[PDB]
Parts: sequence; structure tokens; C-alpha cells
Amino acid sequence: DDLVDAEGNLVENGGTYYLLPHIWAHGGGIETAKTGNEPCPLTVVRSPNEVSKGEPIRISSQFLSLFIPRGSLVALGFANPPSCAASPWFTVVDSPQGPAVKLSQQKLPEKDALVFKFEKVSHSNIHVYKLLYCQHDEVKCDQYIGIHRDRNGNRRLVVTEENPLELVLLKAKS
Ligand code: NI
Repeated sequence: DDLVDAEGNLVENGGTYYLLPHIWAHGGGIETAKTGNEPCPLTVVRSPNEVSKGEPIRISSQFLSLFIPRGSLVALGFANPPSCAASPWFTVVDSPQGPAVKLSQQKLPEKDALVFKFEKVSHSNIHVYKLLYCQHDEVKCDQYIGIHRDRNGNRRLVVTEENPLELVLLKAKS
């Protein structure tokens, strides 16, 4: 069995999807934002706008198959990233708020541009998925990407303990 998008159809490996929440009341899709002294928007964050599908995210399995297997690792990159970013792939860097989800200004190695994994959420007509962060075990997926709203309203994506993200993947019109 593989990952299913928010309409029942199999998630197409490499395709573009909007990562929206289970409950639309929780917010909108995932986009970018300029936090810190970033020269541009390099912080992956959720949209405060309940009607915003957000940026279409590209999901690329670790397998070169047509579909993405259930426990497969996946790279997640913005279809239309910001100019300043070297590559369009989400990545995980350390920070005070813990591991944070950000875009990089210089190229990224495979071991960094391939650290996420989707996990099904049991009882739901529609397939919902939590987002895991897998790290270097000299791989271990046992960290859940969640939200952390910073003092400026930014609902950043950062590994958290409570309230992990629960997403539905809606195919984005190419
Ligand atoms: Ni803060």
C-alpha cells in the first residue's frame, strides 16, 4: 500500500501537492517566510489563512517507482522556491526552537535533502499523515514535525513533542 492523496488517488511519485491540514480550522498550506536575518524567505511555515492552499510541494520518494510506498522516505521541495535558495528542497537544521525546517542557500547533500517520512493516521475516511523527521544513525524516523508560532506570528515547522502535523495531500494543478 502507498500514500494516498486527499481524493483517494495514489500520490504520484515526484508530483505536486498542497500539504493542507486534517482540520481546515488549523490553518492553510505550507509556504515560506523570512525570519531571523534571512536575506530572503528561508523558513518553512504554515499559512495563517484558512483559505490558502499554500505552495505546491513536490514529493520525491527514495524509490524511482511510479508510486510512493507507505514507509518510504521522501524529499519535499517547493515547486516555485525563492531565488536565493540553492535548491528547492526542505531541509532540517538545528536551532533554539529545536530542529527547524528550512530552505538552504547553498547546495544540500542527499543525506540532508531526503529526511522526511509520512505516517498514516488510523481512523479517517480520508488519508491523513503525520510528518516524521529521520536523522543520521551513523536511519531513524521517530521525530514529528509540528508547529511553533514565534513571537512574530510565524507558525514555523519545527520538530515538537505535542500536537504533531496531520496532513492531507491535495494534488496541485501542474
Ligand atoms: Ni521566538
